Amino acid sequence: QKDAKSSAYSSRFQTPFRRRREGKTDYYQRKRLVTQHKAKYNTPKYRLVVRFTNKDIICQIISSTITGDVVLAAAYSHELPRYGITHGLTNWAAAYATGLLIARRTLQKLGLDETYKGVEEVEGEYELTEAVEDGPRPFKVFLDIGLQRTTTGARVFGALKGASDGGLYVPHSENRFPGWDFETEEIDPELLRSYIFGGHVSQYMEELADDDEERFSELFKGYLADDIDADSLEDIYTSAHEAIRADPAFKPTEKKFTKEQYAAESKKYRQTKLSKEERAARVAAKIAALAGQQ
Amino acid sequence: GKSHGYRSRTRYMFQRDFRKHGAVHLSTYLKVYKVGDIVDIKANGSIQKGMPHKFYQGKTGVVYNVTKSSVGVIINKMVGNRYLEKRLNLRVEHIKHSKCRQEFLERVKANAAKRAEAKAQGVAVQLKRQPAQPRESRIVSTEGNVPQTLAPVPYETFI
Amino acid sequence: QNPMRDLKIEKLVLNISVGESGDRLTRASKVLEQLSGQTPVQSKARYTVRTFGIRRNEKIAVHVTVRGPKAEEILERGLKVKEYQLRDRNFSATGNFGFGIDEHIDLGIKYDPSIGIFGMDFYVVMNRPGARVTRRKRCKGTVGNSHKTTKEDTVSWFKQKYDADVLDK
Amino acid sequence: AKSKNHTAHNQTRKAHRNGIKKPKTYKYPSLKGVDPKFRRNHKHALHGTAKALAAAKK
Amino acid sequence: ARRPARCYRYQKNKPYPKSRYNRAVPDSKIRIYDLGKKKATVDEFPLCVHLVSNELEQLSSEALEAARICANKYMTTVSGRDAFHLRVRVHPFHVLRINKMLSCAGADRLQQGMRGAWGKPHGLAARVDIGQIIFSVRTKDSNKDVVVEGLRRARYKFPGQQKIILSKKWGFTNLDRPEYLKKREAGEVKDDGAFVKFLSKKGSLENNIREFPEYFAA
RNA sequence: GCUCGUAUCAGUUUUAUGAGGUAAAGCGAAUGAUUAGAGGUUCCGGGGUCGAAAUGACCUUGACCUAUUCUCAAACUUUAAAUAUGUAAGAAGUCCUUGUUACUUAAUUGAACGUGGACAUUUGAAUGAAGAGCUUUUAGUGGGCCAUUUUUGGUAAGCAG
RNA sequence: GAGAACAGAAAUCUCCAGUAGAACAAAAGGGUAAAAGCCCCCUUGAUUUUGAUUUUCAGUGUGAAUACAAACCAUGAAAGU
RNA sequence: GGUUGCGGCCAUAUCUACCAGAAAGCACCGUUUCCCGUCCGAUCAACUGUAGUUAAGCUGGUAAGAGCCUGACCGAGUAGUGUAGUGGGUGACCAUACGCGAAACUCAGGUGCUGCAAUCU
RNA sequence: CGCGGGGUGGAGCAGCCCGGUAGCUCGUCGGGCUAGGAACCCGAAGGUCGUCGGUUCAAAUCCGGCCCCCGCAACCA
Repeated sequence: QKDAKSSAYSSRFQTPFRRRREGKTDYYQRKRLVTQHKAKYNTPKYRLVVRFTNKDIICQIISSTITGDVVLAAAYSHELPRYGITHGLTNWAAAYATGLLIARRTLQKLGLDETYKGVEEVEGEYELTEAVEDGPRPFKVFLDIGLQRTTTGARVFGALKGASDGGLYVPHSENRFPGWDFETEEIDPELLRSYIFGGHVSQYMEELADDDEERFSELFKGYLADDIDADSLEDIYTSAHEAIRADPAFKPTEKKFTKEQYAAESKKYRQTKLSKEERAARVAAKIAALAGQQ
Repeated sequence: GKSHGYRSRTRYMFQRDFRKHGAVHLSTYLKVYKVGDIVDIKANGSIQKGMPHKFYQGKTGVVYNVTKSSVGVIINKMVGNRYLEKRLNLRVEHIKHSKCRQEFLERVKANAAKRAEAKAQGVAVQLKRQPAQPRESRIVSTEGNVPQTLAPVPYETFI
Repeated sequence: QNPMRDLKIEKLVLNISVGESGDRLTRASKVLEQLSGQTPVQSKARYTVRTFGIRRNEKIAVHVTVRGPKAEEILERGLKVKEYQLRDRNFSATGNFGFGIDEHIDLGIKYDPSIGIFGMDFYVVMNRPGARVTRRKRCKGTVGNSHKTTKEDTVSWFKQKYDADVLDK
Repeated sequence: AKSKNHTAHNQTRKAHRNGIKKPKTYKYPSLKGVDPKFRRNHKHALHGTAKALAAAKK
Repeated sequence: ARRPARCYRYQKNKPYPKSRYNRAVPDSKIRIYDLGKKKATVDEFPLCVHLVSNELEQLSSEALEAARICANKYMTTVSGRDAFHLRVRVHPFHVLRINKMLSCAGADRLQQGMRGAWGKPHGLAARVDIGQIIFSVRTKDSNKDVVVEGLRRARYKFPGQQKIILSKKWGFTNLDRPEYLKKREAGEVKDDGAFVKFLSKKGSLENNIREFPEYFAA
């Protein structure tokens, strides 16, 4: 009885929004994220969109118009190898680094870089970008998590912490960070700092080397191949931090080709729609063959 | 007894639409309203806060006040033998811009452009609008169009 | 082709639907917990009927779900009491199957006079890799027809594995 | 002794005797009902622009 | 004892069906709307004769049942039960009301007059329009006179004016006689239980092949 | 009477732009009614062979699946008029480096109000305007009734609404 | 709909279909699907001050409601509410 | 042109059934020390991107496909309707005059378009 | 003619209100030692509920379509 979908059912069906059908955007949350105070007439509302694919992180600073969203700046985790992070390009430390990169990129673009210099010596403590006296207020963004699950110790809040320490004023509480304890409502600065600097992966490396060598050879094989040690990954994460705060300018790639060449090849492969004349030809051939019994 | 509540006899007026129920798309929130804008009022049945009364459904007014999630609209309501000023505090879900003035602004821009071209050359702009004039003389031919004579048809049952 | 669409057990659910609540359900939960190595969850009545002696929200039943090698072990130890003799009636149209057994002591649990004898209903939910598509949060989808489990492939898999046999009718 | 209950007969004619002339519009409509934060700033800004205009043409 | 039909002849009120708000109305006096060889194939009864209304009025269920009985009786008497198919094509859905009161000397002692005079259901009527068919009889062309005479007999039970029109269609179809003939010597028509199924130039070709094979295997 | 003097107008059209759920229509479109007719096992009814064994298997009345266009709805509806109805058709208008602000903005970003600057003899559809606008004060009235059209109760009424 | 001991029309469990045909204190009508339904976590904004506004309207009152202002709070990561 | 993140309009986008998908991307996928959440690492959380696969998702193509959208002198100037007569008809109702004017039906065509950013033989 | 009671074994009353559906009185034969009887209660049959759609809590009593006086109905003319 599964296939009882009458023409009346298909006629009275109201299809959801396209992004709701695709299961990509939550419009209930988007309305409250995007609806600006009307007496703040056209001043845009900025979202720090954070998305986590497999083996990649996407951080964007996005404003909204009627014709569609507009991107201010974008920072992908796959670009972090240029700054000095190649492994774990989706873990918590990489989320923090990508958030730091997007905040620095946005401040470089807006000219608010020297003022609101950010937190260069992070300690895993709770702190917001304090506005300077008689000076421009910090660039304010609101975290957009999409459908991801808000839970303590999540990499969305990792990217949040990275951007806030980079210099963006993004309002947040500290109870979603790693190090926050439920029984005692306090934040562990050292646990948060270790999660910032890759301690939660170095510790796993140590334990896995101690107990199960096969797992260490299987996963962390890139770490072994590059001869990266648990004591040195903290150094590489902080070196990436300083590199990002040095040159966040976003040099793009070369594409190795032209849009025209990509278009020509992909179009040549892709299946082409049948013309209406050949559609009628196929129908009439079916009449002539199947009905005629040859 | 009789019942005259706030939403009395609004059964179909505030009905959402056919296959247009559910959430409200975000352009209605991205639209901005300034004091002096002319706005049509059409209540959204889905949103029950800042709802206009059924009198103001389909009425066009002028913004006088902009707040966090609302606009204040001036409307001239006919009461007795005169018009009274009414000030509605409506939400942008029920508010929408009016094209009645926008056509006029397009025409005034075109009039200014023609005025400038006249100040340049003097070619009888004829800015003023005019009603449809009676049709002028034309010559219709029969070449390939010989008239077809028609006659009334006889009555037949058809049933 | 069949790169990774080979059948696997998504989960195995053991339920005992006691008539009432109280000590009987407590001991049914105890035996289910002992058999599944984990705490089970108790299910209350959806509505009230006087004939069955149930009220709304009255904790009618206890059920537990297991996954992996433990699910396989419990399934085979419950098939032993069936002597590996199931029926195409027991196999479902959506590719899952199940069978009910009584006298749970046959699974290898010693009798205790307080606990008594309890019957359960094994139900195995069969699937192949890719059900995360229909079970995840973001970008939900429905599995394709080729990837969909079926009665025929499930009975074939069940008579291939465990070298078992499905009854004619 | 029942009587007539209601009618709108003759009401429109009575209204139109000296009736439905449109409302008298004014330049500078009243600011009543406007956001008081905006009204505060408008008071301050009008004070400032009056001072500036006096300084420009004293 | 029921009220004379002159009191309910005309369509004075809005349609007042039995519904969630009436919920207690009498049963219609006419319950059977198909008579004769109602199972006959469309090819069997090519001729159709209509008794159609020429007035905007209300036809009682009582009158509908009486006229149906009369016409059916005449056709079965003269030409036989399996010689025709009669279809009553108006269903009495409008409910008539009555303000009932005692009718005796000193009746003003319980009447209350026109106060609270809303009526209660006491009948059913079919609301017919100008040119709306009341009766439709399909039969062979040999039975034309029998059928028109039976409809003429049925006309006496109805108020107002009615006309007997020989339809240009084939039986109870909406196809003219020669157009249906052409469509039938082609392969477009198909025999259903009693009506005719049509073949269209739309839909899935596999289903079109599965049905109507004579058109395609030509 | 007052302030003015042909407009700080109009029981009208036009043009542009809204709103509506009535008339109609529809029901092989939702809901609720509603008349007929194909095949399937009697687990998902009853009436019967191949009886001391099912679901090898078939006929009737009926129940559900289909594909069906018989008829409908003041308190049903996808669609949807006509007539009525809101707004606009300028000088209090259109456009410009923004001067002020304790509002707002990441931000001389906006918001509002402004100075200054470019624009009449065609100042931006039609028709009329028989002066326009504005007060003050007070009479009588506050039983109504009839006609066309829409319409409710009632068999109806020179009935009631 | 298919399936699983007792278990059947109705008990618990599992998949599929499912535009809401459910539910939302009550009448009815509107409205609502990653919610306005169900479940869980936290909570008291059902708070203070005095105005403006809509409906009935005489543009009186009463009742109800609407959008802010200035506070003080709740919730949430936050936008917000 | 492909893909993704964020979207605008919200079916030309939906639904059913079959096919194809290079690259990259997306994805499925592997693991359980930590943060975290469950009867159940199934979801959710974390880690690896390593062990593998385009099977599925996703994208596209196909279908005298259902639905949807657009158009028509298609139906139809029909139904209805404003205005008029000391028009017809016992009446029910109807015709005409000056205007406005459908819905169903039939046929035809179509089956997402597009913005910001990144990225790919 | 006023929503007022059911058309329940041959007759008059339960059961209608909580779900495997013959509950009291008449007759036919036994019960039972009787000496016949009179009487006693125990069993067999006797109601398939005036009757159409059911939405199946197996509905036809707790959905709906037609006759019967009653717990009684006036008001001043």
